[PDB]
Amino acid sequence: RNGRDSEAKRLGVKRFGGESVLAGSIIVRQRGTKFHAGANVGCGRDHTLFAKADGKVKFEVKGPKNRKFISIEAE
Amino acid sequence: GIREKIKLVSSAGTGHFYTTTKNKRTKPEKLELKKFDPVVRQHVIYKEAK
Amino acid sequence: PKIKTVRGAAKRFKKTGKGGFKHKHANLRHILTKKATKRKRHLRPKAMVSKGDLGLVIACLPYA
Amino acid sequence: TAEIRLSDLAKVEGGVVDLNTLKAANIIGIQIEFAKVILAGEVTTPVTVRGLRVTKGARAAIEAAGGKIEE
RNA sequence: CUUUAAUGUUUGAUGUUCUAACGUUGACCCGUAAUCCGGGUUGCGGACAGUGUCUGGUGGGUAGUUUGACUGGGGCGGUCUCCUCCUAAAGAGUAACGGAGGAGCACGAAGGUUGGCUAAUCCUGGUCGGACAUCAGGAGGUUAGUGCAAUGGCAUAAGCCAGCUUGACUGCGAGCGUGACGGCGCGAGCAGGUGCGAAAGCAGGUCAUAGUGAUCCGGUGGUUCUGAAUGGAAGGGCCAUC
RNA sequence: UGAACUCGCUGUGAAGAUGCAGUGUACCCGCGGCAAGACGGAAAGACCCCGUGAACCUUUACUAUAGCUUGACACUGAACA
RNA sequence: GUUUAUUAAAAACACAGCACUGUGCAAACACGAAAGUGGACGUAUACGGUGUGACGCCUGCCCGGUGCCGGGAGGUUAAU
RNA sequence: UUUUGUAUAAUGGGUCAGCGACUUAUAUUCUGUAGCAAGGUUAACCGAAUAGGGGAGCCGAAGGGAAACCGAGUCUUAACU
Repeated sequence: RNGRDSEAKRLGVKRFGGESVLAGSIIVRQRGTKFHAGANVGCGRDHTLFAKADGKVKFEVKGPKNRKFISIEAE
Repeated sequence: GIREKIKLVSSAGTGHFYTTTKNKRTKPEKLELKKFDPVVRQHVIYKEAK
Repeated sequence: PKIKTVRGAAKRFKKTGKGGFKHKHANLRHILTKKATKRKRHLRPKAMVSKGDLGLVIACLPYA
Repeated sequence: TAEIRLSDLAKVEGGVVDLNTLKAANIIGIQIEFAKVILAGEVTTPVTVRGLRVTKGARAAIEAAGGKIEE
């Protein structure tokens, strides 16, 4: 009665830290919020993280809950 | 699919219409939502129609 | 005898300046209430034929 | 319908262009009934077109050359 | 007009009679030493029967064909598309008739915005009331909840309540993810016109991931785009949609 | 009937060796017999499966049709109720 | 008695008998696009089809279904 | 030869000689080469004729749009940073 499965949705991180990206590029594909959008990063209705400006993507930790954020530095 | 589909016709003279779905028995009342009309470029009341 | 062009293809692709072919997206015929307006808007404009299928297309209609 | 290049526009008959004799000039074809003039460049001798359509480029070209447009 | 009755009219179903069509594998005569056939005379049937065209029913009597794949041989059983986790070896992807579960919806609000609030489970007290209803205080700190299975997320709450509303809006969309392709997903920003808020701002449906079906052939509405001599229309085309 | 200067055994090997490895045995060549082997000869397996193969047969499989049957019109008319 | 000439001669087939059913004769039925033949130079004590299978004792119950026969109120229903 | 894999006990061949399997026509695309060049080339046919005539026609230099139509722009849109 088993044997059913769903086709893989290829989630994960598409651009890693220190990598220059163009505006509108997708940085992370996620179901919930693994990472929270920081400066120059927007969160889509799908929780996808996209860059609102050209720069290098950076990871860090903020907030009382030690959550992980993604930001873009214009450099 | 017990919920069926309808058509909303703009009250204005233009024939532009929207489409949506609703449950007749639960809410048999008509729908008078105000929506944008591209032909006249104004927000007008759309009356539900067959 | 001269090659016979596939009539079905001739009604679905046109030659362009650089030898490419344009077509219409195959999702805007019926069952449109459930489709989002964004998806319908994107399918409206014509699209260029992909390279993978370009070889098949040119074979079907070698006269256009 | 066909489009007539500005280059060959002066190759029909002296400096007069008309719907007739284009088929004789053999630049459009016997069956072609309508006709339009397109900007092709390299036009020197002034020409006159009767019954043709000369949108903007060839119109400026012939006018600078010394041609005229009439219906 | 409701309700009646003469004459004339269109008549059609039905019944009776007649014969001149037609039938006669009835009789007699002739062609003709001929059980064929034809002609004549007569008898019996008779506008039937029978035949042609059209049409409904019946019709394996006959004919042309179909009757899937996976598969630890085949058959039987089960499965076939989509979603969650595991297998999957810390990017992505990754098979088995491998181990567990779901979906073919729902909602004009459960959507948008503004404002406000913050659970489960226990302890003490208290009419019915008792393990478990509601009330007050405390412990606890998300073990709750999130329209629906699972995973991930969510206190700025994505959870709960209320006000006002229709942005579940139209034309686009740089730039990306994803697939062999068809295709699918994300999207700041621009124009027009709206909603909420004092305002900055938010809103192109729903916490996200299933709720879906290509093309062809057709239906409905709009648009002089076309409309085969011309003026129209039919029919196509485009847009919306079934 | 591929060609042969055509032994036994144990093992290896596309998994049952006259032909490979190791080892043992055996002068060369006939004739009469036996039939264990040469997966011996004969027959592009009838079994099983595959082919979007074929052919026949079956039926309340599909679509047709001969035949049978219904009506309309025609050949087909005339008088009465 | 008959049968798989060439691996099966049998319990199979046929059989006299029995029953059902069709047929009024231009018979049913069969072979034929049709004419015309067979049935039959016969006509119900005859002919065709079907099942059973000498003879003896028998052959029970069921008409829903599928066929067949008869009826007809109402419904549905082509061409025209 | 066929196979993941053959001395295989998988298939084929007794031997020799002869014959025996990627061709042809007409179109289209690409490459090489030759001619001409914003031009290139003729088909049928005519022709004391592989010459020479014949330029009907085809391909190309301009595309965009379903189309009207527009035009180095065009379509999309009321209109495009």
